[PDB]
Amino acid sequence: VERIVSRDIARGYERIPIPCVNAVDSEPCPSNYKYVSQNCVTSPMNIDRNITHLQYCVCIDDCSSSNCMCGQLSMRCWYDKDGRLLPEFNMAEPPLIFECNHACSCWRNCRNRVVQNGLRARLQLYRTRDMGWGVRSLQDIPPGTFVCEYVGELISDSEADVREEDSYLFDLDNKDGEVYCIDARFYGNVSRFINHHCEPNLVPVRVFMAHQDLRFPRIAFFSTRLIEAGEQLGFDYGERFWDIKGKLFSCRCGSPKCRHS
Amino acid sequence: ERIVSRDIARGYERIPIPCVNAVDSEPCPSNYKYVSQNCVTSPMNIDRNITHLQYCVCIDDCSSSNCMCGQLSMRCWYDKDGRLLPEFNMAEPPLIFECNHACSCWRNCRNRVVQNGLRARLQLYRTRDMGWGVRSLQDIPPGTFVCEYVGELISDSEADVREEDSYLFDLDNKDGEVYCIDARFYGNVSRFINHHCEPNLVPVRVFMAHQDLRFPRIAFFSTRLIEAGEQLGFDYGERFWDIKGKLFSCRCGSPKCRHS
Ligand SMILES: COc1cc2nc(N3CCCN(C)CC3)nc(NC3CCN(Cc4ccccc4)CC3)c2cc1OC
Ligand SMILES: COc1cc2nc(N3CCCN(C)CC3)nc(NC3CCN(Cc4ccccc4)CC3)c2cc1OC
Ligand SMILES: Nc1ncnc2c1ncn2[C@@H]1O[C@H](CSCC[C@H](N)C(=O)O)[C@@H](O)[C@H]1O
Ligand SMILES: Nc1ncnc2c1ncn2[C@@H]1O[C@H](CSCC[C@H](N)C(=O)O)[C@@H](O)[C@H]1O
Ligand SMILES: [Zn+2]
Ligand SMILES: [Zn+2]
Ligand SMILES: [Zn+2]
Ligand SMILES: [Zn+2]
Ligand SMILES: [Zn+2]
Ligand SMILES: [Zn+2]
Ligand SMILES: [Zn+2]
Ligand SMILES: [Zn+2]
Repeated sequence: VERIVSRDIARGYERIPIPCVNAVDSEPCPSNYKYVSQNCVTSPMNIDRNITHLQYCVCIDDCSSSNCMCGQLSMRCWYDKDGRLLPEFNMAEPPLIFECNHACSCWRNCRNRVVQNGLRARLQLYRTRDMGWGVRSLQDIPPGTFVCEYVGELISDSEADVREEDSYLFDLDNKDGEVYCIDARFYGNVSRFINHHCEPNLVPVRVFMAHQDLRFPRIAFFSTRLIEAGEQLGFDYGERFWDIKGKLFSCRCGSPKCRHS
Repeated sequence: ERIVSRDIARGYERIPIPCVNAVDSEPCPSNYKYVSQNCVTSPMNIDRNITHLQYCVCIDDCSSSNCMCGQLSMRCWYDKDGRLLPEFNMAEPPLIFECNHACSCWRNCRNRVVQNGLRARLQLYRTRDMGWGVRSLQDIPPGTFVCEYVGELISDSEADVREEDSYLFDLDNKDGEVYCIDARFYGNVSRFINHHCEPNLVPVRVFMAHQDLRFPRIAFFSTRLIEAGEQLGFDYGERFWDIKGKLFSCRCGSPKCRHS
C-alpha cells in the first residue's frame, strides 16, 4: 500500500511532474533541500558566457550532414531521428557531446538538440527497503535515451573540501587542475535521489549547450539499455565515492557483478 | 505581399514570427543574429548568487496580499490572465518582480508572465516610410505582455564607442554604473519596432531569475487595445531623438508628435 506523499516534487518546474510515494515506512516526502531544475551557484563562477567564443554550425538543413560543425565537435552527431544515442556510442568511455546552440544558423528543432529539451520521461521518487529514497521510471525507456541531468550547486574543488555532507557530489574533474563539482545536498533536481548500481541502466555524459567552457560540462544521464516500467534507475558513483564511503557501509546494490560489497 | 520568411526566430519563440514585404524588393533582414534571450560579449558580473534572491513562501498561487514578491513590486500587477491591472501607472511604471526558482510557489503561479515568453502572434513587415517594422496579427487587450527588448548586454563606456547606436536601449540609475542593451548585432523582434510619440507599447523593468538591479529586463506591455494589423510602437526617449534628431525628424504621424 503506497501512499502519495507529493503530486510533484519539482512543483511544475519540469515538463512532467515527478510524484513521490512511500510504501515502506512513515518517512514523509523529503524536504531538507531545495528543488531546482537547473544548476545554480552560491559563490560566483567565472563561466565564459562570451557569445563570440561559442563555436557553431552554419547548416541550412536539420544538421544530419557531416558538415555540421557541432557534430564534428562531438566527433559526430550521436543522436538518431528520435533523439536517442546511436548504437556505436561508446557507453564505457563516452565522448563529449556538443549540441547546437543559439549561435548556430540551424532551427531550434534541428537534430543535434536533446538534453536541452529537458525531461521527457515519467519518473517517480519512491521509498526503497534498504537504500532509502530512490527513483524509478513509470514507463519503458529505450536504450540510449536521455533521462535526466544531474542538477545541483556548482562549487569549487576547495569548496568541496569544506563540506560535511558529501554524499550528493559529482566531480567534474579536469587534468587542468581546474576541478569543480556539483553538490546537490542543498540544491538539486530528481537526480540527487538516484542510487548507485554496479551494472547501471544509466551512464553520465558530459554535454555542452548554451556555453562551451570545458571546465563546466553539464551531466546528462542516458539509458545504457532498455529500462522497464517500474525499474529503479541507477548509475555508477565511481571510485572516489566508495573509496571514502566504502569505510562506512557496504553496497546494497545486490548485483551479481557488484564491485563494492 | 511577398513572404520573405516563415519565421525569423527559427523556432526559438513559442510562436513563429513571419516576415513579409509588399513594398520594395529588400530581402528578409539578415545583417544581425536573432536571439530570443539577452547575451553578452565582454563579461558582465551579474549577481547570480541564489542565496541573494528575495522570494515568497506562498502556499497558494501568489494571488493573495501576502506574496512577498508582489510586495517588492508594491503589489502584484498581474490578473488571472497575466494582464496588468487597470490601476497600473503606464506613465510611471513600478519595478516588477516575478516569482523565481527560490520562491516556494509553483511554476504556474500568478506572478509569472514575462518569464513565460512570447504569446502574441506578431509579424515583421516592410513599411513604406520607416524601413522594417513589427505589427500585430491579432487583437491585443490593454496591459498585455507583448515582447522583451533583447540584445547584447554592454556597459556605458562601451556603447559610447559604438558608432551604430540606432538599436540601443538605456538601463540607468547612475552610481558609477549604467548599462545598455545593444540590439544591432544581436537582438530579437523588438529591434524592428519603430518609434511612436503616442505608443501602444510601454517598457517595464522586470526581474526574474536574478535580482541584480543594474540589469533589469525590458518588457513591453500594450498601453491600450491593439487591433490586428496595427503597427507596434514605443517611445525611444529623449536621448535617442536628441541625437538622431539632427539627421531626420519623426515620422510616426501622430497628431501629437513630439519630434517632427
Ligand atoms: C564522487 O563522489 C564524491 C566526490 C567527492 N569529491 C570531493 N572533492 C573534494 C576533494 C577531492 N577533489 C579532487 C574532488 C572533489 N570530495 C569529496 N568528499 C570530501 C568531503 C569533505 N571531506 C573532508 C575530510 C577530509 C579528510 C578527512 C576527513 C574529512 C573530504 C572528502 C567527495 C566525495 C564523494 O563521495 C562521497
Ligand atoms: C536611447 O537611444 C540611445 C541611447 C544611447 N546611449 C548611449 N549611451 C552612452 C553614453 C551615454 N550613456 C550615459 C547612456 C548610454 N549612447 C548613445 N549614443 C552614443 C554612441 C557613441 N557616439 C560616439 C561615437 C561616434 C562615432 C564613432 C564612435 C563613437 C556618441 C553617441 C545612445 C544613442 C541612442 O540613440 C541613438
Ligand atoms: N548501492 C547502494 N547501496 C547502499 N546505499 C546506497 C547505494 N546507493 C546509494 N545509497 C545511499 O544513498 C546515498 C546517495 S544519495 C541518494 C539518496 C538516498 N537513497 C536518500 O534516501 O536520500 C548514499 O550516501 C547511501 O547512503
Ligand atoms: N518614428 C520614426 N521616424 C523615423 N525613423 C524611425 C522612426 N522609428 C524608427 N525609425 C528608424 O529606425 C531606426 C530605429 S531601429 C528600428 C528598426 C528599423 N526601422 C529597421 O528597419 O531596421 C531609427 O534610427 C530610424 O532610422
Ligand atoms: Zn548543424
Ligand atoms: Zn549547430
Ligand atoms: Zn543544428
Ligand atoms: Zn553494487
Ligand atoms: Zn508568492
Ligand atoms: Zn514568489
Ligand atoms: Zn509565485
Ligand atoms: Zn512622432
